[PDB]
Amino acid sequence: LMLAAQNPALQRVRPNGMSDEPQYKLEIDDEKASALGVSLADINSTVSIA
Amino acid sequence: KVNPDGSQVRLKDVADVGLGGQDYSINAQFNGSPASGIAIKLATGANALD
Repeated sequence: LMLAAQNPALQRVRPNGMSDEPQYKLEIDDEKASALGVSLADINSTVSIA
Repeated sequence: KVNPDGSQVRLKDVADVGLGGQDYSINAQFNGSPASGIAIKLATGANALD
């Protein structure tokens, strides 16, 4: 795109489809989780249905 | 598994990990050198030359 503008032959070169958004990445701690005694199975399955 | 004495065991301590064949069975080479190949079977009704 930032080269199609620098071009005479083409005009209105847009991208179809939306662009990147901010995403909230979770990051559960496989260690502390088992420390407390919570299984990963339950932690995922719970963040799922919730 | 995390042994009670404030410690943990990871898959590294039980196995070896790495990228390898999905099926180590069938293999091939060509004129001696290590090689691979995809043999293509023609679709019933199609034209070989084409």
